[PDB]
Amino acid sequence: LNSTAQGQLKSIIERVERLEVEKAEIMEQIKEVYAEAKGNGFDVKVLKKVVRIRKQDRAKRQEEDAILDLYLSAIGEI
Amino acid sequence: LNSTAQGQLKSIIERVERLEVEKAEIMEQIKEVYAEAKGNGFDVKVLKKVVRIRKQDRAKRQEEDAILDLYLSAIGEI
Amino acid sequence: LNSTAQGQLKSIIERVERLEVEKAEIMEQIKEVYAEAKGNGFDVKVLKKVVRIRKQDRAKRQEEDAILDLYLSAIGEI
Amino acid sequence: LNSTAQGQLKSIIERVERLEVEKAEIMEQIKEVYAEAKGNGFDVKVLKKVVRIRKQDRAKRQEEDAILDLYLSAIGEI
Repeated sequence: LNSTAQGQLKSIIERVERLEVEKAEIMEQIKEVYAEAKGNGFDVKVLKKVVRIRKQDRAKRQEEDAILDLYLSAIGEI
Repeated sequence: LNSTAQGQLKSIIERVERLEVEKAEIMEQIKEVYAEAKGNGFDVKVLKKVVRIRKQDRAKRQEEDAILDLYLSAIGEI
Repeated sequence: LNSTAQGQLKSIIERVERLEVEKAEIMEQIKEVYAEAKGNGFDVKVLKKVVRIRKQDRAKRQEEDAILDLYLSAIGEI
Repeated sequence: LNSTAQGQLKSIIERVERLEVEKAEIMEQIKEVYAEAKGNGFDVKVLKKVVRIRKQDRAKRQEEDAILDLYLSAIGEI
């Protein structure tokens, strides 16, 4: 690779790596919020599912939940 | 849950969700850098592996690579 | 690696690879059952979740579901 | 769901679950082979990578490896 290409490549890697640091920082801050939640007596596993489903299409989730319950009852789950 | 707990919970979710937005922003910026890389004629799949292995312990990676080559040759790969 | 070790290594790889073939065969049969399910008018995505949760500890799942609902209501989801 | 549908559904779940048992059995046998490998002085992590790459397109893997090395040298890795 020529001098120009080498320069570009170095810049690309440097820039991604700087952004990966920022991403790591934000992940640590998210951890810290859950750590505070745990210390205030909340269930972190459940909190994480709250955040997770609050990103899903709520109609689709409730639709799928209804079909799930229908199937569970049809196979005779008690 | 009482009023206090409700307040805490809302704050927790709000704060995580704000951080998830920031994380999404940073992921988009990482995509954009690779998009620029692609437009300058680089191999994005390979770039991503450069970044990935540049986070690993390089002694361990080279050690494992050596043992790999040893095993491949022992089973007669050509 | 000496002759003995080479023999062992070849046997190891051969045996794992034969088992991976069997695993692939079983995965294909699982796909086929869901294909039959789809052709009989069932919702395969939901079927897959039925199988998935039918492997979980049902007390823990229902416990977590209860706490989830409690949190969702506390943050005022409607 | 009517009687017919209930019957079909039960059959579907039963059949998938029987296949998941077989899959579990095969996974355990794969573990056992690696356990034997470990007891004969082999590096299981490396063995697993041997099996993994022996499923990839070897031209594509070597092509990507070459481009990788080219990029690593261009950014001045030592």
